[PDB]
This record gives sequence, C-alpha cells and structure tokens, in this order.
Amino acid sequence: APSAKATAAKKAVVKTFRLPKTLKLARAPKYASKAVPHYNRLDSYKVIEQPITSET
Amino acid sequence: FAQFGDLKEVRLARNKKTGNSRHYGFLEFVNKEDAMIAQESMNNYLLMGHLLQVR
Repeated sequence: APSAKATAAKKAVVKTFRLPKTLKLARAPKYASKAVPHYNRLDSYKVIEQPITSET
Repeated sequence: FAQFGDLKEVRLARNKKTGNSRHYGFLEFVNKEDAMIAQESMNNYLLMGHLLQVR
C-alpha cells in the first residue's frame, strides 16, 4: 500500500449574468458651459404683446 | 518524519567526547514505499543554513 498518510505528507510538502449595477458618478464639471445664467426667455411682459381694440 | 508515516528506528551520529551531533544520521521506516517517498520529497529540500541531503 502507498501509506496514504505519506501521500498526504508529500502533498503538503509540494503544496443569468447581467451588467452589474456598478457605481456611477454624477456630473461635476470643473466649469459651467454657460455659467452666466440666461434671463427669462418669456417674462410676464413679453407674454402680452399688444392690446386688441377691435369693436367686436 | 513521523508525519509521512510510522517510524521504526531513528539514530544520530554524535561525537564520543562532546554531546553535539555530527550533523548526519540514519533512520528506518516500517515501509519501503514510505521511506522512498520521504527521500524523494526531501531529496534536495532546502533548510536553514544548508540544504538537507537524504539518500
């Protein structure tokens, strides 16, 4: 027989997938593309253009 | 050497005058297969200070 204890001693001597939800960083640009904010495109005054004085 | 299996006899060559060993000795196993396996596994096994030699 090989004396399995000797074999153990010899061994000791010798020795559905899917895209994981990875962390996503939110946008944090170093600078704003249009830092200077734009004024109201359609303010209250611009909503009403001209009065209508038709007799009807 | 008992880890590999049962050891029958072990003796060490010591100086007659001083108790220190001569760094060599002999030992016998109850099975020839175990003895040859141990020799193969320790044929050139590196040890502290010097590589062990077994035949």
